[PDB]
Amino acid sequence: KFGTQERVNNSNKKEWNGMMGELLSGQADMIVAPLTINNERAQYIEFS
Amino acid sequence: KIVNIGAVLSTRKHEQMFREAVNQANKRHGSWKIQLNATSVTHKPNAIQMALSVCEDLISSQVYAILVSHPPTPNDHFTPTPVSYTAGFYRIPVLGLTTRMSIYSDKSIHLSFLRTVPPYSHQSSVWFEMMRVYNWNHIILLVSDDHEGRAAQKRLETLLEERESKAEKVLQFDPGTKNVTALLMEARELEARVIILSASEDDAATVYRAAAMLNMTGSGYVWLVGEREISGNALRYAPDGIIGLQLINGKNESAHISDAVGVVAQAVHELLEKENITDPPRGCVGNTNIWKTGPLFKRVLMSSKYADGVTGRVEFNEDGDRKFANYSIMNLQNRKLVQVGIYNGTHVIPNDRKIIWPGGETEKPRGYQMSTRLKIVTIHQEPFVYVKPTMSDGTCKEEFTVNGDPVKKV
Amino acid sequence: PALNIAVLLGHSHDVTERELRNLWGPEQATGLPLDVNVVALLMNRTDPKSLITHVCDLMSGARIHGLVFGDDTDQEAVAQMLDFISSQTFIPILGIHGGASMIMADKDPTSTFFQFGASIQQQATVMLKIMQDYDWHVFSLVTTIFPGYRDFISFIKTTVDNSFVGWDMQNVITLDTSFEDAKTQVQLKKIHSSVILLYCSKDEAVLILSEARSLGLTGYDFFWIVPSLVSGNTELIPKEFPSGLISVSYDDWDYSLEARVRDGLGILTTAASSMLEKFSYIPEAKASCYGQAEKPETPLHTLHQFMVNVTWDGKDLSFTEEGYQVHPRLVVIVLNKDREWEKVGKWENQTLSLRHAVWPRYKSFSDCEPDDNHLSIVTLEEAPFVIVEDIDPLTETCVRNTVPCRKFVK
Amino acid sequence: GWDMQNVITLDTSFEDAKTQVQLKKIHSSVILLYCSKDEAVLILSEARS
Amino acid sequence: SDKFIYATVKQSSVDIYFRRQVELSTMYRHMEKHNYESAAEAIQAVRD
Repeated sequence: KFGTQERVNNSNKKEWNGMMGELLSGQADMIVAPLTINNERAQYIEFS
Repeated sequence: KIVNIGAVLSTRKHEQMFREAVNQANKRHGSWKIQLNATSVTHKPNAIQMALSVCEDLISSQVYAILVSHPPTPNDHFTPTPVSYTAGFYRIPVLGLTTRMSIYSDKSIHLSFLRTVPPYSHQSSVWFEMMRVYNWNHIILLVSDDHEGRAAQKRLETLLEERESKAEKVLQFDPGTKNVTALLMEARELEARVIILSASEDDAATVYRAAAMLNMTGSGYVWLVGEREISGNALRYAPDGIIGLQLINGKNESAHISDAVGVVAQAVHELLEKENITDPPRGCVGNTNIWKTGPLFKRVLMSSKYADGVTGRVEFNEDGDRKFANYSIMNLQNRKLVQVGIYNGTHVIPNDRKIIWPGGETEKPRGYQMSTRLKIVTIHQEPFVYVKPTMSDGTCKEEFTVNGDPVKKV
Repeated sequence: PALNIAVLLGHSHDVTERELRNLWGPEQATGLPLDVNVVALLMNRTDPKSLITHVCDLMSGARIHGLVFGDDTDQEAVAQMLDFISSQTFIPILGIHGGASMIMADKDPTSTFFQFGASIQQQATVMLKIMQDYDWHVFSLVTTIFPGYRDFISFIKTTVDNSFVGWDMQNVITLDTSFEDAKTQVQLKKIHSSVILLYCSKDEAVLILSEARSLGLTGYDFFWIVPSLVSGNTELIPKEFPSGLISVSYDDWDYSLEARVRDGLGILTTAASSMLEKFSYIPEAKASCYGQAEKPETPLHTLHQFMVNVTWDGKDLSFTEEGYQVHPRLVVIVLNKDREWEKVGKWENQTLSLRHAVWPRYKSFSDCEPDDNHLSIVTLEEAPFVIVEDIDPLTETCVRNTVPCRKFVK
Repeated sequence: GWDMQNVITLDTSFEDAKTQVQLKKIHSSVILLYCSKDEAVLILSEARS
Repeated sequence: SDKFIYATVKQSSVDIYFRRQVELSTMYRHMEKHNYESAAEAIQAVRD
């Protein structure tokens, strides 16, 4: 998955999956891939 | 006319000097009619015994405010709670003398508790000031899972939100955990080198030993801690170069008793200046209604400024603490705590002493060390990121384009 | 093994001790490995000394392993007193009614005390569910320094950030002090026409509502949703409360005290039965309040961690770690045109059921303008012009560019 | 365009009731105040309040 | 329509764009039940 805000089953918490989940959780430091720029992604991470 | 004041104290000698302080406060500015009294009771080993004692001895004596202090025994597991909750039933204000727990700061639970000693959770303010002085922008919080650590973390986050900044990681560890190496290993992979610890003496010692095992006390690291982390067993294993804090009169029950008696006497006179004051109840048994002038008595206590104080200018904030305390910055040089500055009510001032940072270096270390190794994440997109299985040896074949240049692979 | 459970109520309640004993007589093998012999007792009034004496006199006599204490008055200091009777006696205490039923923010970690109430988080959740049902997304959240403000603001902001709904939180006014004085009026002027989530005590909210009416903040287009903190005693209603003031509170109409005591006894019996199924046997109760036992007061097995999974015949009565009911009995009440709190909706198994599908406009005051801008519009669904669709599964409300519309379906 | 929002006529009792509620209906906009100097001083003190 | 089935990659930027767009929700509902796990799988499905 590229990354999309999804509501996890427990506590109905917003969470990022795929690349955004990997990057925002500290597992990854940079995303060099066809990552489209849009509001939902730009609100949390910052694109070059 | 006579205003009774109760004192939960530790020793007979301290109660005698409490009576002396009450007499001294009675001599000065007596409002021409009011002559204060003084009743005192020693702390009891069991909480129920103390609850019954304060009901029978203090509450039955028409006490307006109750002075409570820690017992001489080193155990400090919320001893003044039964006092604040027997005198809190009738909104009778309680005066804490050596109680630095932050749980009492919440007024939804402690309705009528006011202390002269600010709690540990205010130490975070000092750290922010240090973060303003030495220009440290990246920090790591190491807090306990109890109420004190959560309160300190919340206060520090509230302070940091004004600067539009946040701590990189706030690691919460349960009190009394013997193994904490996992959290410190997690913290080592981060970039920030400003490690801030907020834990009890035993937990501070455990964190210190785990950091020593992980070579985290060497050069390039800076530690900011509180009073509990540089006193007792935590001082035995404290790394050299740590920046602790100490209260100037935190363990001085004498000055606290004197200033608390002065403040409560001034507040009693101010209250009796006003109108429609009700008299205090007799005994826990037989009276269930609250004291009508309890709220206003606590409010007048919270609005009284003791000008000439033995512990300094005595004030009160909306949370019920002193709000103005002198924190002495103690650095551990050569296994000895030496003062390298002092934090007044609102600012920190250094002195001629030189701060020896951990590792022995004199120069101020940078806040963080940048990481030149980056964790790169990619996905299998055919035109952009081809992904192929490697050979048995571990490296896949060299390939050449139509031009003949090698295809760079990772 | 026989389970001794104590029940304590006030004299304001007409339920006698014999009725309480007979309540635990359904005779359908409620306890498979145990039998409960309920012991009952009453007190004239609630006060520290008498409460302690009653509790551990029951402990000494009937060897009780639980408590279903129920208070009659609105004294919020009883809940704490019960909490730390539980702390220093290790008896699982249940706050059933009155002051003991008001939710306390932080309890002692070693105290097995649980309350029949809803925390501010649950009330905020119910309020947001109300708004989602009525699409009152715009709201201005007014607070004060009345304790617990920070927790309410933090939870509401966290939910809004995690919320899929717009939630344009316009402002947070904190009336620090001087409600009827300067610099608070200017704060109130920044309020725009929107839902107001007032959070304060009842009398202080009376003051703020008088000010708001002086500023014209009450009307057909002004909506006020408030927690149970301000609604308080339903019997007495201030004249400043506008009609249509939506509030959420624990139900005292349908949830009779007999059902409260039955539910408490069922919870304790189910927890003890789970203990017997899991652990060996019922631990013996503490000797008494007194004696200063030379032992580090640690029972091998307790009821603390087995109350997280407690199920009764028809409803789930589990408790959270902090000590709140996972499924509290909350009701949404409104102040109708007759100036009486009329119950509207209920909160059952994490779902809010509202009596009024569309909110009936309530005349805020006698001098309020007549309802004209509100119109009822008939609209029957025809394929290309008007289309009727179901509710959005993702947002549980009307999708963008779509408006709510109600169909009367048999 | 000239969206004339409102015309407040402070009949009397500038520093008293029922004129404050009139003033609350003012929205952020140009104000064409029309009165004597001292009375305008009173209205401006109220407006700043 | 049932006979004409079209889709995209589940949990990706285009999925977010179709979800958030004001008017194309009617076909976003159709696409939600046919979304593919990866772009390669969708391309292969189109190929056959």
